[PDB]
Amino acid sequence: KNHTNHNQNKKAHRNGIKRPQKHRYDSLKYRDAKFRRNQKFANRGTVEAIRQAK
Amino acid sequence: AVKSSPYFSRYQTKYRRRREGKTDYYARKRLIAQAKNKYNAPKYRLVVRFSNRFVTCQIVSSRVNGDYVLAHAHSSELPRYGIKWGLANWTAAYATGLLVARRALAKVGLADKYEGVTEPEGEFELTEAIEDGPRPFKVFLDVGLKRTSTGSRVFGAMKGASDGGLFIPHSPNRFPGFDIETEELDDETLRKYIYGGHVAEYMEMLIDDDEERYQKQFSGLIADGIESDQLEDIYAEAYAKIREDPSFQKSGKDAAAFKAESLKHTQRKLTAEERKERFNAKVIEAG
Amino acid sequence: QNPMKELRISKLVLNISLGESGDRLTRAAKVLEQLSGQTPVFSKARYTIRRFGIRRNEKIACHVTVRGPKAEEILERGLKVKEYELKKRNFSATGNFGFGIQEHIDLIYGMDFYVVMDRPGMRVARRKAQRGRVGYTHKINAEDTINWFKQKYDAVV
Amino acid sequence: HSYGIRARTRYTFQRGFREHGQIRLSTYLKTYKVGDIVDIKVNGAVQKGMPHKYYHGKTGVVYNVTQSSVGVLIYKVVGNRYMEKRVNVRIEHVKHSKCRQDFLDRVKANEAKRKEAKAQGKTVQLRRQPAPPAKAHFVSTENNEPVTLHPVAYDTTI
Amino acid sequence: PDSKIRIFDLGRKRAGVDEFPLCIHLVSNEYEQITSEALEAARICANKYLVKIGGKDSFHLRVRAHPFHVVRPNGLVARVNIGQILMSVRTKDSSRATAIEALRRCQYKFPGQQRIIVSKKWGFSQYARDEYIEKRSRGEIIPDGCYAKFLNKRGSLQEKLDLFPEASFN
RNA sequence: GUCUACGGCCAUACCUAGGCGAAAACACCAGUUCCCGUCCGAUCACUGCAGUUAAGCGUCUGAGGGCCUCGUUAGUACUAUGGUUGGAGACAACAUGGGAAUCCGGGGUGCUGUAGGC
RNA sequence: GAAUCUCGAGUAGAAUAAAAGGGUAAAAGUCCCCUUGAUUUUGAUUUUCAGUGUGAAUACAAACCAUGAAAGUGUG
RNA sequence: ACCUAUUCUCAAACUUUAAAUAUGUAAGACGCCCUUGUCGCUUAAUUGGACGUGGGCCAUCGAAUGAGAGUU
RNA sequence: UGAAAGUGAAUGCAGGUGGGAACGCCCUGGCGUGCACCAUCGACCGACCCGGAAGUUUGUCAAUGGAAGGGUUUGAGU
Repeated sequence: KNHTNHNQNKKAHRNGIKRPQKHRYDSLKYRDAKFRRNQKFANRGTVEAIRQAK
Repeated sequence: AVKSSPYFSRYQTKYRRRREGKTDYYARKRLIAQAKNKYNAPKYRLVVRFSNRFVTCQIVSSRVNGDYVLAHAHSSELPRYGIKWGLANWTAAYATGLLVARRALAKVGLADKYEGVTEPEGEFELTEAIEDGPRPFKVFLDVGLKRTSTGSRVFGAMKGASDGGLFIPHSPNRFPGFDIETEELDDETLRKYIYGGHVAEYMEMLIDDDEERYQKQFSGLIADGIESDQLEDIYAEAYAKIREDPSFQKSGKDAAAFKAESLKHTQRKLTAEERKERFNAKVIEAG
Repeated sequence: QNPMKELRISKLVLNISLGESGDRLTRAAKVLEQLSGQTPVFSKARYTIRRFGIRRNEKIACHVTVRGPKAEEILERGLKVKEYELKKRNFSATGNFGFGIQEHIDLIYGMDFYVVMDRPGMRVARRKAQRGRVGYTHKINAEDTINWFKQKYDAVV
Repeated sequence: HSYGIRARTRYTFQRGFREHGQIRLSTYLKTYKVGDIVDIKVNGAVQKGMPHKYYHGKTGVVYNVTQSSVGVLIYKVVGNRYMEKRVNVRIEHVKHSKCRQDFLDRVKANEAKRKEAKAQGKTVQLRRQPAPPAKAHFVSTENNEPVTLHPVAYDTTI
Repeated sequence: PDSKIRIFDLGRKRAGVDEFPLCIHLVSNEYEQITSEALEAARICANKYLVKIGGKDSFHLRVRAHPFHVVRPNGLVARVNIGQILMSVRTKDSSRATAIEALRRCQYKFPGQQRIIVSKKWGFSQYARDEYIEKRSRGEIIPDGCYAKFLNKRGSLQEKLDLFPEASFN
């Protein structure tokens, strides 16, 4: 037999169709470049202003 | 047959305003589509429309439920500022565009910062921004189905609005007096159109050549005793009046009173009991 | 009758179809030029016919459209040639009519007149913005054209 | 087989009957933020930015916003795991999920009930409950006398 | 391939709707197939018997199974459901026995099982005998060749008036 | 309430015939020097208000065509599950569930947002 | 109906390089005008997929331009 | 040759319509409400957008049922 | 780190953020505190693409040299 999809769904579910782990922070890299640039500057000022307030 | 019942069944109608021939949705899509990364920033549009007797200039933003008008000025409001005649020409379009620009800037809060040109000399200029201040209120022209030829009144309304302080991106490629070959704008000719000159030489030629046609075309001006020379000063004074007091004055007509008056003229939809009563009455009389 | 319903000659089209190109087409062209005082239009062949040796987009016929008093006076001379006599078949169901004249010396080449009729208000159909359909009560019939023909020119159909 | 991008898309990318023509403009007048849950419905008229036929009818969360498109993150079963698929889809092929809006409306209502319960000093059960079995009730026979029925004899209608 | 059966209506196919009230159907009792050659052989048998007994003017016969299904090209067959009508004969009330026996003999030309059913509807129309009588009585039925036009509440009024003058429009 | 500009949903809005429309508006309309474009200012561009509501436009009417909704079709066709059910089979019945479409009949014939004019 | 253009209707019944399918009516079709986004440089995605490669494609970012009155569109 | 109202019977690459079964997503504390900070992005604009601070709500904490779950 | 010539790793408590072992304090939580590990935003080093301030002498006008600074590229880095 050249092709069949008989036992494949069983093999999938034995270890389950597992989901990727959920993370609070996803890469701001791999996003829009203009947004990434400004968010770097916005983040940099935010952490400094938190530090100054502290 | 030509128009069969299957034809009416499979017929798909264009949109209402496309059927009415009032909206070019191909141009509207590009005029109102805002970049999604700019989110809820509206995209203001200067709609310029011309009737047989008046000019309507509006500033409109687009929303999901419908369009919203920020400012407006109708050429019927020019008699308040002195312009009583020729309320639909190139200069009337300029005056309405100037009035719209002043009203929008007053409502926005930028009138005292972006005055535009007080004495328009016909030079092509864009409202430059303030280095340490807010950017000029940006509005984009909407010509509708009017063809965009050189010297068109739609570009006249833009030039007035641009001179009023609004930032309308444009080029002098369509202003009157602009030569296509040399790519140069004739400031004197544009100033002539701004102050209503072209009509003035038209009265001058008609007086010289055909007095009868002069009487027919300019019956209002002749009966009101205004010559070709007064046009420039009248429009200059009108521009000054517009700038000093651009506010819109609401009419005092009683909407409720005229609604009651027009309800009598508006015929009613008849009842279903009347439907059956006329029906069997027609059956009886027909046998 | 409402004065807005009066029939006026919208346009009058002069057409000369020779079926061949070259000097004959060009000399036929300036005959329209001298007749109408306007630059004629060269019509390109719609289809390729090997029987007639015709290639597509080749110049075969020349036509012009005249409006206003010049169209009216050219109609006057054409009707005088035809002695104000036209057949019943000559009027379109839409209300238009036309006739061909064998020889142009009396105003050699034969050529066709065609008179397009309208009523003031047909701009609604011929404009761009808010274009609409002319109402049925405003449309022109063949009988109406024949009448307007008869009372205007005292002509017999 | 042929394995093109739009293979076997005759019925799914086809425009609906009497729905052809020009795309409505409320599509462009909509705003999308990252985190928005949106449905994908490929509009066949707009060929640019069309996601693959797998994503038609798939719902995901917005992760990126550009001038003319939206980045949607969808979990696609590949063998034995869900893999994160980030399709750049034009806004014409996108619509807001009414389920999310229904959830947000329910959240606003729940907060409102909680505030009024706290103000009144009462406790309000905010969990939805499945449809319970019907309550005991009386059925009146007045002017509704039962009609005794019998199965009808077999007959040949045609 | 060309179907063997070509004629599908025999007898007085121009007979009026009121003239032949009785309708008798040969109905398939099984989910099966019928070949075109089988259909024409039964058609010939039905026409031959009916013209021999009652003559050509005593019946209208309509074979309703059309050989449209191709079998794999060599020929055509008629795919038939359960309860689908195969043959129909409309006659007077007197020719009931003749039509029943004619369909009984034509059963032997068809594979599988068939039932002969005397339809309670008037002729080939969809209306039962009682409602056809009553609608014809109050005037909404007008004969039109081999069929009849029925007045419907839709449409204009004057056109329905001058086509149906006896109709009582309440 | 009517009208104009810009719209949203995109026929309840479309197509056809007939009857109305007071104000304002709109439209038709006069003209070709100017900007501009044509074989032809008819289209487009520009200047204007001498007339017309004839058309466009609004609205009313037709047991109009279409369209939209409700019921009928009909718990029908179809269908998930079940049986050491029936039948040689084709197929059918039953059990626990889901559940249409055409014909047909009734009703309906645009609603609404912003800025204004009357 | 005039010795090829004329006006009526005309939901696409035509065209869209090439197979077939989808899309297209003030266009995506037909004519005209100006052009070379059929460009340079990254990364990110989609599809076949092992989420390797190749091929084809999508959304952008940094320049440089075309075009348009403008919105905008254009990386064949 | 047609045209009009009808009529019998069909389609695997015809179709307005349109299931059952399958299929996607959501069903909150990485929540909600208020205040307020950074940015070279965005806006006519502290105007937004993204990320935050400081507070308040705070396990019936937002359907049922059942399981400890996950990654190298 | 780059093919090489060559250059060669702290703005900060060797940074922020999220979750987190163990501990402490308070009345089950809360509050601190955060090892290890991941998600992520940066900083630094080398290539790559710009940018050429000193400085060196030899051609000073130059030759050579590479600083600051910018890319949102890359490395089996700190």
